[PDB]
Amino acid sequence: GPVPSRARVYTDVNTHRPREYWDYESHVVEWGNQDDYQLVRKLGRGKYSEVFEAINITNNEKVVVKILKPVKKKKIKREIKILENLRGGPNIITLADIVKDPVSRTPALVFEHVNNTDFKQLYQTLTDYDIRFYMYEILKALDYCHSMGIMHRDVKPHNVMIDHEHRKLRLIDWGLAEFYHPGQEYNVRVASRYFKGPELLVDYQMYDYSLDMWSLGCMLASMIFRKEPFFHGHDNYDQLVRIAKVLGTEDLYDYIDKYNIELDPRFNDILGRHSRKRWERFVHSENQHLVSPEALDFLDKLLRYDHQSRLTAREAMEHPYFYTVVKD
Ligand SMILES: COc1ccc(/C=C2\S/C(=N\c3cccc(C)c3)NC2=O)cc1O
Repeated sequence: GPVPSRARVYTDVNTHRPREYWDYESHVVEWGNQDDYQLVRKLGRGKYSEVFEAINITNNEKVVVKILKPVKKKKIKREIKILENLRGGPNIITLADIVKDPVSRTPALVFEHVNNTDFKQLYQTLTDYDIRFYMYEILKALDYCHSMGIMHRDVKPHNVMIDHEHRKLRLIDWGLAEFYHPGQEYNVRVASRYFKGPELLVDYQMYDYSLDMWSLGCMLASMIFRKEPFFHGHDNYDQLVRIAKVLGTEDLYDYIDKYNIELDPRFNDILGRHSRKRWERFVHSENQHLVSPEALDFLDKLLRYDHQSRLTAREAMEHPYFYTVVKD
């Protein structure tokens, strides 16, 4: 069978927390007053929820309300418990309230509001300095949640809310997040296709916080090279082929051989043989102002097949790429 794996950091955080910290199935939800919140505008819909701009009429402040679609009670409790555990942490979206929606007959999560700009428009304008700054802000959120025993598992541009006017960033959508427990096997049907780590694509279930670092590297690659998404697969099999055309097939085989993993035999006709590429190949006259030797080395250290070889969030914050970012 497969060789087991452990996180190289924050391995035992949940073991030594009180059980109530991670035992979300036992969590008792504290409900607020549903009439405190008046819906104003629908912002989006998905398979799991609908999201609205709203007003909190006890302070006349904007909030965001996520009205959950019917899903299993443990997954609702998991997201609620994670949001409560992380509340107040650096750049973590604040859960302000939880109320029972009378129409949906489901919980509605009330969040602080971010006056954000759309990433499809924001990424057109961010400077080299902007990208370094906001990457550092994301890392603060990821090191925090990892240090608190939680992996996000859905890092992608859509889940990073940026108020560019105030240089404010929030990591949102903790609905796929999980508590890390050493030796636990997790569902690989997490993250969006373009941000799925190799561990998910080869069906290796004993993964950890380092999944979020692959996803972050995918975001970084798309920003500095001006190609969004960077690894643009047509499905989950082609996604791994796209990765292998950049990182090469020999190191993919080294990865699965290390963990005594077999590829799906359907890769026999589609994977091919590919050398590992040098990152300079993706530099051109229209992105070179976003690229530096520091950026390429940082990217190279995030995008590793072996989840055990990727930079941790704290290690990433030590990288020379961030030396030019003004510290607070
Ligand atoms: C505009 O400011 C905000 C925008 C979103 C959030 C929090 C969210 S939105 C989410 N999930 C979805 C995202 C897109 C579509 C759908 C249906 C659900 N999960 C969260 O925590 C908080 C904000 O302040």
